Amino acid sequence: MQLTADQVEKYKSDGYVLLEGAFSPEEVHVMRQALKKDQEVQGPHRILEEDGRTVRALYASHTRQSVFDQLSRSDRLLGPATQLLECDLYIHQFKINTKRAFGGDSWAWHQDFIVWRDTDGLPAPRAVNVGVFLSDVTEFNGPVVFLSGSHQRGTVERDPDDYSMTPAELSQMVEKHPMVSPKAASGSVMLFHPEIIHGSAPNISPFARDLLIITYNDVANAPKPAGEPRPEYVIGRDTTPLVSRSGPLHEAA
Amino acid sequence: MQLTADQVEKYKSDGYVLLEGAFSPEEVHVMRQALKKDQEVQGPHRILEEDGRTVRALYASHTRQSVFDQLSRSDRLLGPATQLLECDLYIHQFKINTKRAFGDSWAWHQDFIVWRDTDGLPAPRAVNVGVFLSDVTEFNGPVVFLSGSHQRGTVERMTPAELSQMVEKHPMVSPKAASGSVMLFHPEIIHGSAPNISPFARDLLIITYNDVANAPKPAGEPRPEYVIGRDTTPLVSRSGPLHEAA
Repeated sequence: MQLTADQVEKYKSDGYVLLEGAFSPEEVHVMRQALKKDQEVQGPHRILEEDGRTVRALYASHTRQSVFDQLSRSDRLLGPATQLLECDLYIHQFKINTKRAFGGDSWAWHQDFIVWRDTDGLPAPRAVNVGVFLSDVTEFNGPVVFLSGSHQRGTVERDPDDYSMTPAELSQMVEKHPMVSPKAASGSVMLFHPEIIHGSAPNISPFARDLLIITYNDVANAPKPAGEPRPEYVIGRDTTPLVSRSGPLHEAA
Repeated sequence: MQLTADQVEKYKSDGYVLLEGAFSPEEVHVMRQALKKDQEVQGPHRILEEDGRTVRALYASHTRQSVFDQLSRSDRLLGPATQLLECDLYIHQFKINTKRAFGDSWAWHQDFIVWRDTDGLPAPRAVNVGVFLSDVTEFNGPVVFLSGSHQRGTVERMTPAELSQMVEKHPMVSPKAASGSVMLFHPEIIHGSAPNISPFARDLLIITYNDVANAPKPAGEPRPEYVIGRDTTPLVSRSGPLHEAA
């Protein structure tokens, strides 16, 4: 499973690329049932919404649900990831982000790499983020907004909650890096660069939007933290190369 | 300037219709210069943001800036409006709403019930005409309609649960188009405004045209004339481009 030449060049130039229809509706169903089951596990890997009534983020479902292990090693994701990075890979981070219905606007613009570098000791942006749409993503249910091409800016040379950017910063960025929101049916995949600027739009719809993000990292690019590292469910520690898996996802207890 | 057969049907079934490029870039420019001039006029018709820094809304700019008079009577707006209502028309309300950059809102509402029960508007024999003074994109806070929700009419004198039920039958749709575009929408349609997550303000002009025979009959103290029109004299339609005019 490979990106076309144009898809590679789109990833390189714009910082993201959308692969619609990567996983079938049957596969989406299997993953959604596994997500519902995993949301019942109580732990600090599960971030509840402010009102505590729903799950906002879930870390490391692939360690608890076999379907998500299957996904994480699927040819359809690791093929494109290996194509881009040309090395053995392991899972730096696995998370499922839920944007609740009627969720309101939050200032969430950020860049992944600078946090991983300065908080977690990630040396270099030799990684790729891979999103899997567990919901249809539309203009109304809180799509990810990229600043197109903004990964070309690199990252400044130089606790996690201290990082942020100002409206004035965002304004300057949009000048050369316009807002773009990939929209597609559940089962679609998008790959995006660790140094791209992104945020999610508010979900004004009555339905939650579930977005799975796997970050694959070069086994030679393992974090070298200076202090106590964050939990393994946030930042992977096992750099054993992933074994790729061929075939459909299937229900697995 | 007539709506096509499909555009009439669209308006009836879905409650809104978009006419892209109705006014040209040069006409948008003249309108935008008039907007900036009117935004400096102090008065109760000018609604500023809570920080007093910028203007959030302007009422009745057509009474102060000649190009907005020209706009308000353009045959490109009155042709469609007269075609839909088949009567003489006057201006019920003229408003410019500016959605500041980086500004949720939860603005789901229907105009007619407000005008009926606040102002004594008898019937929904009016049409709302939006004119895009800025581009309208998915990011700068477009109006979001619940398609077809005007078919519900209006109860005799909303919540998330109600909105969730509504969207099943009346899906969200947001007209998006370049500045100068026009959209007409039904007084009974449910609409809101998505948040503006962009760095630029979005300026949307709404003219409500009303049947001269449907003038408000308020039982209470009428709202001021710059909010709710009182002069029911039929509008004279104006042909031709907009032009700068002191």
